[PDB]
Amino acid sequence: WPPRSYTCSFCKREFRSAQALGGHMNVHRRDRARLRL
Ligand SMILES: [Zn+2]
Repeated sequence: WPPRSYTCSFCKREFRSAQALGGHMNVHRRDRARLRL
């Protein structure tokens, strides 16, 4: 993802903070799982 806040490419959530971002992906965890990197 690009800098200047982060957005989830699944539910379109907003979070500049990595604390919210990292945890937010955990609540998804559906299919793909890294895919390649
Ligand atoms: Zn994400």
